[PDB]
Amino acid sequence: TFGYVHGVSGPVVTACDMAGAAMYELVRVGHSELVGEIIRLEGDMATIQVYEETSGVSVGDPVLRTGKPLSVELGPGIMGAIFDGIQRPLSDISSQTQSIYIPRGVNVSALSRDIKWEFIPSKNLRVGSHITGGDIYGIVNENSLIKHKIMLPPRNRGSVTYIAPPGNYDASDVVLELEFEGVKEKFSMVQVWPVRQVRPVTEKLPANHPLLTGQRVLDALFPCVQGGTTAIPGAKTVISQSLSKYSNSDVIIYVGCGERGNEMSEVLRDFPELTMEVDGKVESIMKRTALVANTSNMPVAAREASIYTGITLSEYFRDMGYHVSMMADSTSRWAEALREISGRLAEMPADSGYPAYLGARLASFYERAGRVKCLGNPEREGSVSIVGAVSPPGGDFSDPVTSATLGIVQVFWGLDKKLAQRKHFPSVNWLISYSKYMRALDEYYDKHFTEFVPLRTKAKEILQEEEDLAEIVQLLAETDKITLEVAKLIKDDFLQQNGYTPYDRFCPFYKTVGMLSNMISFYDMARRAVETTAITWSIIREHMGEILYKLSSMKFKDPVKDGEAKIKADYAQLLEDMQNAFRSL
Amino acid sequence: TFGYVHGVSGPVVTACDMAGAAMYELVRVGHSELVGEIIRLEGDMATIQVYEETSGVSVGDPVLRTGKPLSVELGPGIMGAIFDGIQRPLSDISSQTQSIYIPRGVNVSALSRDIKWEFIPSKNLRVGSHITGGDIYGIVNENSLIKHKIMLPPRNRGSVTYIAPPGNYDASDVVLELEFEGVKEKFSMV
Amino acid sequence: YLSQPRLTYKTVSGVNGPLVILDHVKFPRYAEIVHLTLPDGTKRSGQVLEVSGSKAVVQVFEGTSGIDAKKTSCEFTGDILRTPVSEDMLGRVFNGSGKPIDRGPVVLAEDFLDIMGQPINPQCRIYPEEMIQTGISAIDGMNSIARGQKIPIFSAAGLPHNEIAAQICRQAGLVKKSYSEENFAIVFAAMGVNMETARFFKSDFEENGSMDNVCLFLNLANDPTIERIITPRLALTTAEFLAYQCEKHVLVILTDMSSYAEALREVSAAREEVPGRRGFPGYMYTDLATIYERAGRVEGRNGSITQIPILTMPNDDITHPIPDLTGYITEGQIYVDRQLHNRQIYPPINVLPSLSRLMKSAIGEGMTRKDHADVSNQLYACYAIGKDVQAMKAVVGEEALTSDDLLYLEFLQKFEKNFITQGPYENRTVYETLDIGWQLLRIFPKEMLKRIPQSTLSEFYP
Amino acid sequence: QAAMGSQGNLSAEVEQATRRQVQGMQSSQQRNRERVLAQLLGMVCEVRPQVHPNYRV
Amino acid sequence: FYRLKKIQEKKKI
Repeated sequence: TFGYVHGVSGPVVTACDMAGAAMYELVRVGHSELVGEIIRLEGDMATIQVYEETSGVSVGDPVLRTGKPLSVELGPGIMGAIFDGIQRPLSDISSQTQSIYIPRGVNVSALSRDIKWEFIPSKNLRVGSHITGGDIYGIVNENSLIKHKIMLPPRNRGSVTYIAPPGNYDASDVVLELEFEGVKEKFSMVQVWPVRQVRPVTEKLPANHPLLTGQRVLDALFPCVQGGTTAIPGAKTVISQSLSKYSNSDVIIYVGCGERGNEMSEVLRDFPELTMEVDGKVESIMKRTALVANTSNMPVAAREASIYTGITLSEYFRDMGYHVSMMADSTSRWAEALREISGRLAEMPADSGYPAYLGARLASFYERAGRVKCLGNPEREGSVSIVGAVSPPGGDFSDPVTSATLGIVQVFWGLDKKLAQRKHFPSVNWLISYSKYMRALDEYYDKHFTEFVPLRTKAKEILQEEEDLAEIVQLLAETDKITLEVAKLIKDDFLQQNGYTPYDRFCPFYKTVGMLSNMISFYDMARRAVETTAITWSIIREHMGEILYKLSSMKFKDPVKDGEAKIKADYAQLLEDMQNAFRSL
Repeated sequence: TFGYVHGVSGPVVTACDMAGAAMYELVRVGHSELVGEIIRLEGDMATIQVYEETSGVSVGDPVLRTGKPLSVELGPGIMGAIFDGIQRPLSDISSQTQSIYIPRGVNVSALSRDIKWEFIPSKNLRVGSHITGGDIYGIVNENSLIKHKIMLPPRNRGSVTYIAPPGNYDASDVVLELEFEGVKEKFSMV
Repeated sequence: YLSQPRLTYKTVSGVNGPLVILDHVKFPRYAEIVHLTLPDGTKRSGQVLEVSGSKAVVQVFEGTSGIDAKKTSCEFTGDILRTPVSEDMLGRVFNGSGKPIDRGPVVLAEDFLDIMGQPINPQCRIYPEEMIQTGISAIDGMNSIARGQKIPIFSAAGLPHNEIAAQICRQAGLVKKSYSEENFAIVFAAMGVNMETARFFKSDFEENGSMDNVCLFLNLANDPTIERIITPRLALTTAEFLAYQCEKHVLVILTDMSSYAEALREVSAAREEVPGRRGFPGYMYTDLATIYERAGRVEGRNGSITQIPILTMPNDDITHPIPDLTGYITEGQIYVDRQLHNRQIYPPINVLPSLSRLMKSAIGEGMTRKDHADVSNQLYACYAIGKDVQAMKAVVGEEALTSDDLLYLEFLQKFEKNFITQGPYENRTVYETLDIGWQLLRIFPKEMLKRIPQSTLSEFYP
Repeated sequence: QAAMGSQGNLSAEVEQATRRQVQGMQSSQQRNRERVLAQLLGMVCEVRPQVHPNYRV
Repeated sequence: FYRLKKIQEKKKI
């Protein structure tokens, strides 16, 4: 039925004669058909939060009801496309309107109804049988790299009465008929799934395999795990490119909920040009990747819903028997949006203005990652790795967002106190930097690398010893000097990764192992006494200055042109030079 | 008189039909008589900060009105006993229920009743003697060491009209007094 | 009991947030439970929060999503939330509301109880006397836990405290003096935890053959907050039933009550009460007191209850309200230090700032052994001196030290090597810990044992 | 081999223990069915209705 | 705290 707007207050819209409306029922507003959703009920008089500016809307305008809550659209062709926070096809919209501006484009389908993909039914199916459902029933015959296999919506299982033959179809036509109950059914290649629900699964299993990244600091101190969860300061975007490039990531999802506009144009320009070369065939990484753009320009609820939309997409592709590596640009801006909307509702706030349920919502966003066993007759597994970003607030440690985040995230890394070098982006804060996956991965490490096992501990020993003695130095034995100069070298070389240069754009784990082994073996045979083993530190420095320069200049060996063998050989030669210097010391 | 409950929100309770109520006047709420204090007055409505646990309280429950503010009971038997800060005793409630837990509905007397005390009136006081407040008129052997002498409380005075004889009394009346041509008010040792 | 039929309503004035306004209710009760039936056929449950006039507002555990304004219905239990309880609940697992998590059936109601609990008469409290074996050298020798002593543990985020709790649960028990260990039991409660550290508990506690004396509760982070606030009281009540109505000694373990405080903030925000210190209601002190003071022995019974909760300190701040108040209403604390965790010592316990207020009675000759107190005090003092001597060495150099300083340094080193480190499965008996302590003590010569009475030295030192 | 033999033996033992527990349980159920059902039905047929105690005139 | 008290006071209408 129809309604009438009783009042307007910024992005809020009071209305009347809305008896029977649901809690999150979508609704169109005004003659512009602005999209919104129910928030509060007060009898027939309700309140609606809208997704676009309300300027010009008058009193008494029509209000149309719909029968669905917020939902996303699914099917072929999602990969390789770009979407808004409420799943608008930006590219197709700019194509149709042929104008730079975004009009009030209230009617456009997420996936084109004209492009036809070659559907192929599974051979094991037979028409007119009593299979009683099962998920997989067909497959898109080809895309560039990833075949978009098709499944049956959950909660809907039934016998078979007709299956379409092989052929090209536009996804607007029906290929399934699964009556099974005296009530006929029809399904195309397109599904609708509510965003805020959770797609059920058969089972969840513990982590059983690591995750590889290029960054040395993540790989050595706080390794990540496939199917894992992590948070990283937002002080970086190259990490998404690196994990897609090297790690075993099938599909990539990147979501900018509130990024700056220029950086978002930067990403849009640079991302498609990149390539993968899976097996010598140069293939664009965009083919295995989908985007959800949302700058600060868009209204509040677009930013609110971008995260949930992305998580729904990742879950859907997880069900398809793949591995997905998601990264969110930031969570602080989402929290600010929540603050703004809570203040709009005039619901009384908690500390720092944030609504009390912030922790509950952050829990809802998390606890959806992990390795799982999908729901289906064909057995398969899907992994979801979530990499959130906590942009540094003014109160880094005291931010409620950070406090709630540290109560959930399995593995966390953070920046130390803001150093004099504002460009010290690969820092480390030993106060709060930790991991929770050492137990489930040492068995894997033992079969590949074993030298690092005491070295990782010894590095921490050295760093904490320096941290203890530093304040005393500021306000003096030689061994103290050896410790602090080694720690300074470690911070100057092992940390402070560049990223924007090829020689530190990516680093294989073996390069890290070699350079760290050399850098720490420097200390392992220089701390045995004030001498080489049981002079002073100044004597050691004067004796081995060239050694220190070469230790520093390890970093420049580019993996791109220099293979692993050559860099290993150079490091080993430098180690031999260090040994020669030790013998003459 | 009595009242009825109108609303409950945690340790707050707004009750209606409390016309005539007084500030800081104790009250009893619900079938289990939980103890509360008057905080706000508005028309006949009233507000009650109940400090006991609130649960199961329904609308329209009886509200007995206690015609005093928070106070303390006195007399013999005080010494050696245990109190919980609102005069509610502990020794007698461990007995008579044999429960480790304290029931919510506890309203026993602060000082045990049905105990004799061997009251001895003052031998210098006759019927007619004009006395004043805080005036000793008897002596009690609450123990073997210290004598808990009884005295009329302040804000009371005048010509005695009757004195009880020596003997044993179970916390009953002992003195009558008809000052100011009012009533012949009676006073026990409590 | 109740004999009247249950009621159903469809009058729904509106909804605001997680609360639902109804009207035209006859004699509504305060905290009576209700059920909800969405028009699509889903089931839900909730608790009445506030009542005024004929109106009554209700919170919903599973969320208020999808509620229809005119096509929903509700039913009234007409009574306060009660729990089914029984001694056979051992070996089971639940989700806070009592719904089984494993594939077992519903618990038979051997009895019904009120979850809110009751206060305890102070006259019946009996001073704790005995001690509970824990299998950890730090908790048993250097410190102690009596039969009734409420000892929290502080631990900053990201440090291994769940492992300590799990090992304590696995290796819990009583001192074998020569009405045995069968009387001992455990009630474990974890709240607001990740799905990891939950599968870990449910698997590992099964892998070590100990479900015969464990009653476990889990509540993941994504669960309703009202489940979180409800769960610990449920655990405490089942503990009280199993310990007092049936003669048992029960060790309750609580994990991360800071999340319980977060849920308390949630419910406070729902009721629209003005926040105070650090966004916490003032009455949270009395609330935590209600969750505490369910311990100690009682006359006329041979049982006991002992609480060992765990807390997450925000940014190592002792003056934060949570740990400060907890200290105000607890009898000691055990610290966990970051540097020790970085030193790869599996038990990261830093025994220096820790302190137990009831050492003097928990041990003795009738207890584990007579020499225990002397050994503990001497160990503590000489460790303090050893840390001081390492500080001395930091500047004065090794050549400027005496033999005594070398003894202190060597003793310190061997002490963290052996006394502190246990291993994730090494169940040490108390006598074994005392033997290790004596062996370490023997390094120093006879005369330096200033804290040791001479008779004990003659008996044990040789 | 020792482990396998012991495991088989203990499996037989626990199976027999569960079986005899179930059998004794069934016997106890058989001992007391009519009394419980008679009590239940007899007290179910009772109604004894009343108004809410707090109703005022 | 004072701001919050004032907004509640006004909301009581």
